[PDB]
Amino acid sequence: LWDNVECNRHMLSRYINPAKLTPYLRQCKVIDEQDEDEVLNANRAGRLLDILHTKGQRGYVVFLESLEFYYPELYKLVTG
Amino acid sequence: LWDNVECNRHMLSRYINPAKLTPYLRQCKVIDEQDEDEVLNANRAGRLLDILHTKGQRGYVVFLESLEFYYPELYKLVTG
Repeated sequence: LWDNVECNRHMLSRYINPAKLTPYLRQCKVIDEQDEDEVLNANRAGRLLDILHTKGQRGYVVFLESLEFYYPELYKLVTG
Repeated sequence: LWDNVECNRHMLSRYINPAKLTPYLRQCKVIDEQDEDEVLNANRAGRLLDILHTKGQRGYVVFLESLEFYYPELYKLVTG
């Protein structure tokens, strides 16, 4: 069920601003400060998803919560 | 319907040499040499796909052929 986000790899990267998300992910200890700069200052969105696919269910749950909040319409697009 | 390619996007990237596909692709007349060395003279293959997206359905069709040809196992997963 990570294959939700993965189908939508293309368009998300196209619409989402990663910078808005990563804070809440930093907070929820899904990612650390190294991954936030690594995303932000290593298109950079694809990087974020890349690293999130490494994080299992805990990752997905949180990302989706952030995706819902800042990107509600896109999120519907992803979720069924 | 880019979906078969674009759901397997993460795993297609990790297992393709764009160098094997480009000359085929150019010659098919779907991409041009600017495209070829834009991609090549560089998920350095994410770009290849992204570019093909830009061509729509002919892009899709012809990308699928090159898998039928050069990564026949990848072709398999992609077509089911």
